[PDB]
Amino acid sequence: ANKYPTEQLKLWGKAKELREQYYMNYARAKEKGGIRWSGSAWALDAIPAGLGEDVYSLTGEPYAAAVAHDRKFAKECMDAAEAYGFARDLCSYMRIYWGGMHLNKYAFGGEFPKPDFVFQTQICCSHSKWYQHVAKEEKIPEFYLDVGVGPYRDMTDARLDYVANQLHDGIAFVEKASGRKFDDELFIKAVKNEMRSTSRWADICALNKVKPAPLDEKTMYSLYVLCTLSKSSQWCADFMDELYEEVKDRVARGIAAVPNEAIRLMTDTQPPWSFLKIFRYLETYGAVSIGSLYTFALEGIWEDKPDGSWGGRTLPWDKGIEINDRDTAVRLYADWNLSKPQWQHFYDPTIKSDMMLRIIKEWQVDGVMLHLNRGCEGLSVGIMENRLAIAKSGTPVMTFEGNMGDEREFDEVRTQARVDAFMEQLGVRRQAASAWSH
Amino acid sequence: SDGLFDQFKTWYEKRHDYARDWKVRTGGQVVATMCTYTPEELLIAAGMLPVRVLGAHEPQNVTEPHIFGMFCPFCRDSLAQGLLGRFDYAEGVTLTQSCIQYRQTFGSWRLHVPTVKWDYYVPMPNEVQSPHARKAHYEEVQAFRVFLQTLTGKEITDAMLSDALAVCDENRRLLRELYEYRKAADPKVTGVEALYASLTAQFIDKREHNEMLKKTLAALPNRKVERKTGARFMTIGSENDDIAFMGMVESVGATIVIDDQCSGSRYFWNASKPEGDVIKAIAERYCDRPACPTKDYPAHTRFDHVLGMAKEYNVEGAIFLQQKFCDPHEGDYPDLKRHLEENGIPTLFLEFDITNPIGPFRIRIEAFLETLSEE
Ligand SMILES: CC(C)(COP(=O)(O)OP(=O)(O)OC[C@H]1O[C@@H](n2cnc3c(N)ncnc32)[C@H](O)[C@@H]1OP(=O)(O)O)[C@@H](O)C(=O)NCCC(=O)NCCSC(=O)c1ccccc1
Ligand code: SF4
Repeated sequence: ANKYPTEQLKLWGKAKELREQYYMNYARAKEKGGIRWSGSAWALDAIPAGLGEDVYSLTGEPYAAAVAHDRKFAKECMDAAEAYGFARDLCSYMRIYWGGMHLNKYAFGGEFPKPDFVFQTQICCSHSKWYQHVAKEEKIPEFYLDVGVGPYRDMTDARLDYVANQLHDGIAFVEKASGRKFDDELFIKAVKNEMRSTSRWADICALNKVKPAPLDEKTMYSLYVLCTLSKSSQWCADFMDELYEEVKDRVARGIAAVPNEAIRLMTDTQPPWSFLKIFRYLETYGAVSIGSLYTFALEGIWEDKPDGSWGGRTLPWDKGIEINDRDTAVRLYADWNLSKPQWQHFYDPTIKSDMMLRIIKEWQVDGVMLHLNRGCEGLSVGIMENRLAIAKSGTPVMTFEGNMGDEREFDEVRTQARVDAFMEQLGVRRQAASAWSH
Repeated sequence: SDGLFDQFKTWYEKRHDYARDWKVRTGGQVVATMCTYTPEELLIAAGMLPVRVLGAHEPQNVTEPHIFGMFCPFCRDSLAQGLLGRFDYAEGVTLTQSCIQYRQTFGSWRLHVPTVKWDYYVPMPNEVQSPHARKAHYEEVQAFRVFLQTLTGKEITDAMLSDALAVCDENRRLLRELYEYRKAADPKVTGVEALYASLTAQFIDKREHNEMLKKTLAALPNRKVERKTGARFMTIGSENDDIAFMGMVESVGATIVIDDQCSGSRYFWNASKPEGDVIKAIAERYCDRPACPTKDYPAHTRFDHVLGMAKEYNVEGAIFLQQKFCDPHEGDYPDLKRHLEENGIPTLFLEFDITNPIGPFRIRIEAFLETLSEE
């Protein structure tokens, strides 16, 4: 079947080890007097990093996704949250997280480790409600950064002021909650590391534009996750640099993630974590998923490049912009995060429609498989308008219903049959095109 | 019987006839508004009629291509009204940011309703508890004023804004005065009558609506009450605009004496503070208003507001009406329920689709009333 050379990733084991160490560090944070905090993967984690090198987060959505990979434990956690009285149609990550806190069990062993404080970003409505319940049940201080200032391309000075001024409140909050003095040098280092890691993850994804794709999306789920754990850490920034070197070498050598690659797919949001085997099934057709706006930009930070293409955002110091003081760092850090592609559709779904159409073009995509994800209001808003814009463009597109965290709303059998039908459709379209353009 | 509230009922039933005729009488534009946070003072100052989009509570099959069915019935029912052409007389559409689901109604409407000539999204801060939110919203309200001045080509002066705020504040004060009558043992205003008044405030010219509120208040001191009060209920939820459902509740042996919902109290509760910078007065009125759950963090200030209303209006039982899939109110529900019950107010939970057979709800209400009879 295999037209292309293929090779397994050399840095795979390190990617798995860094993730395991992150989770073990959170649990062991108190052995040497460290700080623990919890919040979204979208929290501005450089702020707590100004309190020391022994400040360990637990990001809520990646943790809940880890639980969702264990169907039995995920079921138990959701049953506990339901017994408390929460509606079953709330965010499945949030329900899993709540249930595991009530059960007092950590997915990586032991009791559920109590955070010292909540440090959260609010853009999805459930961002507040998730940690309001946690902070009451753990009796801990809580801080929320309201980033709801509308699309980055419409940004005003006052909108940026609102986010920057809240971040200064956040500094005061984490000092009070932890009892430590915030250090400008550690903070600036963390801002710079977050800029590095998020831009570099984008650089790696942009390498997937070539045929054959050096990475498949299932492999990428174990790589994009590191920025969702601690994007402002030195370890994450340095690993993104190492990974970029490996993927560059794969491109240089013509290496394919999928040796029989013939069809390039794009997905969208939050895949069903206990059903990633669907991607291996697609590989039997010679289909590889090259990524998604979700994989590329849940944390990756992007810009338009000199040729009009999409690439990692330029680091300020490569642009003559110095970061030498707290106030400059805070404003640039706010601006960096407000450019996040995966925040724009909370205001205007056509921004995401255009972003998806651009990915289809630049990554040379043959077909799109859209998850209508009942488990996540925040990433699903606007999904049907995105589908319509893709349908109008002429690129084949199918949908399937599911839930990234709650298997009870995902039908494996029906979804696999729809995906099979889609593979047939792509073959038919190829035959018709060949016949017309003989 | 006496028909005192008949004008509000006519305005509700014939809301679209009203707007078309308003355009004939004034020559002004009509703006479809979404979410009660819309700074209507600016629209009124620009010579426009704000009309809140609401659903029709009928079966509809037009929204499936635009909004996925995991989202609430209200956001879909609302969008359907635009797609069906029922707001074809509205040149503008505007939403002020709160719940993310409702943002889809706005986005799909501006893209697909072909009679839309202009649109505007106001990113009002969600964290009204932040010390920086009022400055941010001051600037958002000023920016919308500048947009509207540009759109109409007519300067919107501070005097024009102050007059519009005065009309809105008068409406807010008159609706609060109407609600005060609900505290009596035999309320001269039923929950359905209050609902007709507070909902029509959101799509009738406020000067005309104020005149009708003042006529209503002139009549109340001597209004003969014939019905029995029954149990004193409070209704809680997001929108709660199904008047027909509320009429059933008040037909089984109860009166809805107070509410926590955007068809009612959460829309109008507070007037602006006296203040010489009219943009600050307008922006802060909305930041200081009882908060949508989405805007209620880090503290659940809503819980104190709901319990306070329940005690001040002598509530005996609280009914949560929840739209299917409503994340902001679902997130608050278990602890708000506990807060009311721990303070002596039994509660009932009812969940709603776009349409629902009324019978099963009536049985649940009748059973709740029996529980109030006990302990
Ligand atoms: C740990 C899982 C879940 C599973 O990992 P898996 O890889 O499936 O399983 P295993 O670990 O057991 O390993 C077995 C596999 O290793 C493969 N293999 C072996 N050697 C190599 C090699 N050298 N190279 C390449 N591959 C190699 C081998 O083929 C085998 O695969 P197969 O059996 O053939 O198919 C991983 O996907 C993950 O971390 N996902 C991220 C979850 C998460 O936290 N996401 C963030 C959510 S945040 C969010 O949503 C959000 C945030 C904010 C706002 C809103 C939303
Ligand atoms: S619904 Fe989605 S975006 Fe919102 S809290 Fe859950 S995971 Fe985050």
